[PDB]
Amino acid sequence: VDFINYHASDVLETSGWKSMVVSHPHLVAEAYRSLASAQCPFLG
Amino acid sequence: GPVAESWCYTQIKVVKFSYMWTINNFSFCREEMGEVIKSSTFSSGANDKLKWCLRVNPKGLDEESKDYLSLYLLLVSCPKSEVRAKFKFSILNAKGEETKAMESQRAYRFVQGKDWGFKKFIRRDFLLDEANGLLPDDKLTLFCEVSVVQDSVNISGQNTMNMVKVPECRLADELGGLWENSRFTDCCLCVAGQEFQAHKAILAARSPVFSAMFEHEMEESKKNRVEINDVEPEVFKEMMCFIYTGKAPNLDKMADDLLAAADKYALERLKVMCEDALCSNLSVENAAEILILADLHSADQLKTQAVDFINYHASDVLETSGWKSMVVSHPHLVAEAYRSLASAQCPF
Amino acid sequence: GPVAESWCYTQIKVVKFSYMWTINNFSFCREEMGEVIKSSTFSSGANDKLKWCLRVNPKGLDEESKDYLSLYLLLVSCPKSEVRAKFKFSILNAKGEETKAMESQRAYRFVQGKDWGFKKFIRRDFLLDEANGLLPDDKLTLFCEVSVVQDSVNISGQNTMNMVKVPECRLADELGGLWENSRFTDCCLCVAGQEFQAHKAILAARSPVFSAMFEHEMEESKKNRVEINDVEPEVFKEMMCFIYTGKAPNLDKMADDLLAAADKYALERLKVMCEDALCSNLSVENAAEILILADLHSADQLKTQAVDFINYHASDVLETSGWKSMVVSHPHLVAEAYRSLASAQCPFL
Repeated sequence: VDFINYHASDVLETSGWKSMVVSHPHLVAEAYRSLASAQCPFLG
Repeated sequence: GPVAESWCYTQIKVVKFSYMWTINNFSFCREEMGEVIKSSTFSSGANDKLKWCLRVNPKGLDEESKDYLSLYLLLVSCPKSEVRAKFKFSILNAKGEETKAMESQRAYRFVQGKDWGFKKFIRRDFLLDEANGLLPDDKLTLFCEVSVVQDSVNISGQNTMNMVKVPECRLADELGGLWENSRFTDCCLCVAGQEFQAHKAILAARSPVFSAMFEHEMEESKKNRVEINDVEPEVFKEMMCFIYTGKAPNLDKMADDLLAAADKYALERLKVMCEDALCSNLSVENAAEILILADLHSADQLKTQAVDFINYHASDVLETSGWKSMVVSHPHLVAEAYRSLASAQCPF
Repeated sequence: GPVAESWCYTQIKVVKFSYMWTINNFSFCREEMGEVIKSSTFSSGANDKLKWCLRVNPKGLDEESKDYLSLYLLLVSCPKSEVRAKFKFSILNAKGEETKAMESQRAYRFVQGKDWGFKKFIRRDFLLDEANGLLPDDKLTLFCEVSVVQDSVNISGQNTMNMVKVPECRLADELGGLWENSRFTDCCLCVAGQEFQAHKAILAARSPVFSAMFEHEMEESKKNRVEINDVEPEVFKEMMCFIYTGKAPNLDKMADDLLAAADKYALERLKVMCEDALCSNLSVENAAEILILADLHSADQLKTQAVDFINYHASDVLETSGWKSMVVSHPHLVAEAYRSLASAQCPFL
């Protein structure tokens, strides 16, 4: 999840990311949780 | 105050640019005397043609400003020949207020590649000491506000030529009367058993979905009666009180389902003005139920504004239980939120 | 915290290196001034090419560092031509904590094989004094912090700012389109044989005449073939378009008899607007027939303006043949024309 967070620009372009989006919702939910709750505030 | 027969309002237009600027790790200024670091080119939405930029000397520009942080405002590109402006500089502190702000009294002449500002803007040692708290986390934030003047226009308002005057438009008032007095309607609907009375042509005048249903399969056999059994009459009356009058008085009290009916009946202007109410009622504890409606009923600007709110307040939206319900109900919204957050946090 | 239109965020990214280096049994350094001990090159996860190394002099470089153990940081490999950094040095005491920190505040510019450091890093007697604890188990463990900066980038995040705009109230032109479309027409207007078409309730809303003769029980007889005999159809089209649309595009070419039609059908806004149109048409000769039309169609606001006009320009009005026709045909209007001239605006004699 940390690697996906640090390569968030490049993971989304892969077809495996699309597959785990259409298959596994809560993995994307925890990815968002570690992207937002483990960061922020980032100015505006 | 006497009323004169002739008047003339002279208006010189003024626009405003409001600006944030934020730099990290100011201790790593990386250079001595002589260095400049610029800022990105910025402009407002209107007219989106006047391009400005900033520049700062971390040590100073001259020997009289060795202990002075130097600040300037610069004009990079403009389509017009010459633009003047009055500007104001400020520094945000750690607490979020303004300190050591100063402005310039003269509307200075700007042209392509000309700078103006205060070389002696603030004392470098005054910024360096931590007692005033003007260096939060080794970061500097600047508040820049500039107002741009524009050419003069004269409306030349002539009065008392004609005592007569026309009463603008009462047609909305009579069309409102067509609903209350009901003025011999043609087709009577049926909303959950309740009977509402409506005319036939003026519904199809504005509703694309009613125009198709009224003429096909309905007018030939069942022209008087048709049943709507999906929207409650307490908001359906308010919805039908827009097609006639051109407006909706009671919007905010039941805007939660007025937008639900709006995309159901494809009323474009009603959809936008109810999107306005549901955009104005944005908060952290209902962003999930705003986004679920903006996705189920094909909202676009509301969906964009809601996800932009959630990305900025994502610290406590995740604390809400409605967010947890949205996660298990609609994964695609979570994926869209992740995509928008990745687009926002592209450099990291 | 006020709200601004445009954010801009110019960050500089710092990468930190972490490194400790221990030498066992350092007391047998075996050489006077002149000998150096370079450790192995090291790098962190920053492109895996920034290779740094540490050079130490146990005795020193020269005579000024005779009582000093020198310490120097050296760069051996870098992809970019020029890399600057700020660095930090320290030693460990007997218990392991940091001791004897000195700093170089400048971000010195490093090149392939260029050195910087503290020649007088630490007193040799101070280090070799065992009471200070700076040589635990005759071991010399160091610590180093390399802070490298690289080029800044800009984000410039314009926040969002607009309110979702509502469209204009198109209730005028959207029902004006219904005039030309004639969808679900209820009645066909007849004038001079030519056939217009309209509805019933929308016409009864605007005019008192239609809101009498649509409810005095002639729905099944008169709505189907309603007959109008007075108004000419080119006038009738525009006054009907004023009933639906609420606007009159070409009033100025036909402003005369539209006032008569407006008074015929009690369309008050049309009557006032036709008075407005004929107000700015008062030439020096035609005011007589304007006043006649105003009297026959109860246009009082235009009547007062026409009387003021004939009072002010009456030195030339009475020469024209229109005034003579007025005198012959209408005896009673000259009463009001003389009345406003008599009890206003020239009794100073």
